[PDB]
Amino acid sequence: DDDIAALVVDNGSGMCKAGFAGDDAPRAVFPSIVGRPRKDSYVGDEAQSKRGILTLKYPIEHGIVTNWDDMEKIWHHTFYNELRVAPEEHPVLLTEAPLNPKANREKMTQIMFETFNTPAMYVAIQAVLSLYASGRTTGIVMDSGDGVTHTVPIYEGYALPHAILRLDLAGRDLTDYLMKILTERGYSFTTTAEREIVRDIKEKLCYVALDFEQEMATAASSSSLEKSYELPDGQVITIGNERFRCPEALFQPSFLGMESCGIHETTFNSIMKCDVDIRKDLYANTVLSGGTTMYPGIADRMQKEITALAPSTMKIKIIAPPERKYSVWIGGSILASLSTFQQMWISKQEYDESGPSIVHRKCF
Amino acid sequence: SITQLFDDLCEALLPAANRKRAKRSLKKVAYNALFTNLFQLPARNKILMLSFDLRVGGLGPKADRLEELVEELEAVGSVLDLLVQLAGSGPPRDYFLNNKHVGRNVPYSGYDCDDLSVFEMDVQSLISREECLCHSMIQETLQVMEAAPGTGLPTVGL
Amino acid sequence: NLNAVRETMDVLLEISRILNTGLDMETLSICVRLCEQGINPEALSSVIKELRKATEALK
Amino acid sequence: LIGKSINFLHQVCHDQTPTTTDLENAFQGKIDAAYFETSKYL
Repeated sequence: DDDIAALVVDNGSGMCKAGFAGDDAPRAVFPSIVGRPRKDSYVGDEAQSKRGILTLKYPIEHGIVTNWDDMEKIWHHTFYNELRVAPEEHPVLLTEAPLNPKANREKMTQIMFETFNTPAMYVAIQAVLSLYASGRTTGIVMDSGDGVTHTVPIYEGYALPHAILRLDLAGRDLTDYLMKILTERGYSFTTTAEREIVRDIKEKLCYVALDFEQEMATAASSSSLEKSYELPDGQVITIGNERFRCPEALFQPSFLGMESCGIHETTFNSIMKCDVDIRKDLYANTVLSGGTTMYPGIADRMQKEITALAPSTMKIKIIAPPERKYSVWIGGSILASLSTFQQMWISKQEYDESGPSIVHRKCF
Repeated sequence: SITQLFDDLCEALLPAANRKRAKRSLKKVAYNALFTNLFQLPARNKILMLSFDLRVGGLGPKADRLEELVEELEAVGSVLDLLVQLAGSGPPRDYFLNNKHVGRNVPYSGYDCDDLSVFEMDVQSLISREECLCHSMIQETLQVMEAAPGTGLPTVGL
Repeated sequence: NLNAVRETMDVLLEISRILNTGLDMETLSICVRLCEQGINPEALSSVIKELRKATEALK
Repeated sequence: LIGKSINFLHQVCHDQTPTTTDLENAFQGKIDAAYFETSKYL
């Protein structure tokens, strides 16, 4: 910062990203794993190698904290090992999921201020910080991470909680449907590495569809959507028909088997339950988000569904960057670096006079 | 990549000085000023309001040329709204100015000499430009004949 | 489209040269390439005049 | 002790990886924290 330097930590679902404020890249990124004896409570390479006497556990599951001790372990091991700095000279920005209950947030600020002892702190929604990187202060964000997903409306520094739509579909459901469609075709799954290599195959080689009707119509007449993969393990699998239908599960939800809503009806229901006066002002610039951009092509779908959603009395002014995956990170990094943003930061004095619970009030 | 077109925009405005830590801080000022404004056919009409301001100080057919090109641009509207924001960036001949000595059609118009008085200022602007060029040449050398050492010299810092 | 938008950018240069716009030739090429994706130009008028103040503050 | 680790790592351990009055006595603030980082990383 300028007075007392800020620090930014984004604990994602597939990885932990930590770093200093005013840094474009994160200073350290390691995978999301927390050890336990079946060496102990490690984040990084040793825990992944020693999964024969280590228990694989993830700290954040859906946007909710499955084990609180797990979250404290990854937070403690992130601040002490992949940063190595004294907390007394560095306040930290913490992250959370949109529409998180107040008791969870009170416990989170309480546990960071007492069992870890920060000077000052902040707890942030991820999607609003992602919007702050695209320069605007208003917009509807369609956020689909690797396990965390919401369509969040926000307009002028405030989000309507009634219209923040929590979404089942995520990278969790992505790999679930990956393994399901592969065993449905006929493919053996027996361990963690087969799940990892199938996720890598969807990340690198897989076409991200635009309709189900159109690409299947071109593939039924002549399959020109086949992409060859010749593996060195000794396996020859190649099917172009499966790979365009595999990310189709967001278009119509019954492709996965999921009860929950589809993506177009979700963004429709969110803009309908957000204010009428803010609607066109929201559409004056719509924003892209989501870690699901690892194959680019979902961006075209995001612009396409937002063209069809909002009424076109204007050419769509949607901001579509390839900063979409790390948008949360760079948002936290750019906001926390500034000195005026220390007025939105919560101090120790405020924690003592009004309790921790004011974190639900001051930030949302 | 929109997120890079703001990073390229701060590169043109950044001249020689670093220039790799300044580039990161100017990438912030680009976004940090985008939401200051949000907190606190009428497209071609914005040109005609400047076309009026052309014609009052003379230069009529030049303003008639400006309106032929907005006629083909509306036969792109998001570009002009940035162009009208500044009308000056300046300092802090033709035979078809007046056709009276050549041409084909000429009804005899006598004299006015008001045409000649805006033809004498066509001359006097040249005498004021090629003199101020030489005034920034004698300034550059009287600022070196006169000074004390330490004004802007890097070798006195050694 | 890039053949047409390259000529629409050269014709957009002339009307800013006789109107004496503060924008130079290269920033016009950046801003048209940014505007064709779809961005509100009314927000662009606030970023440029303050970003140009902050670069002179370094100097 | 901390200068015989970095030079050792760069030549004998074959890794070029990151492992990390006078002027009102600046030394003591940096040297201790740098030891507590570099030595445990080694």
